Amino acid sequence: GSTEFLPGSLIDRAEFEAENRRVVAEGGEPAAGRPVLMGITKASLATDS
Repeated sequence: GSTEFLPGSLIDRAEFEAENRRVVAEGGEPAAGRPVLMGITKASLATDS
């Protein structure tokens, strides 16, 4: 919706919650998420650096 998140991506929980909370004001379209499980190789290849 208004969360500029590509559907089907993987997003860190803290950032997702922060963005949804910032968008709840002056808006009405929070994004929806579902918990996911990742391995120790694809979880360490998805780092920010």
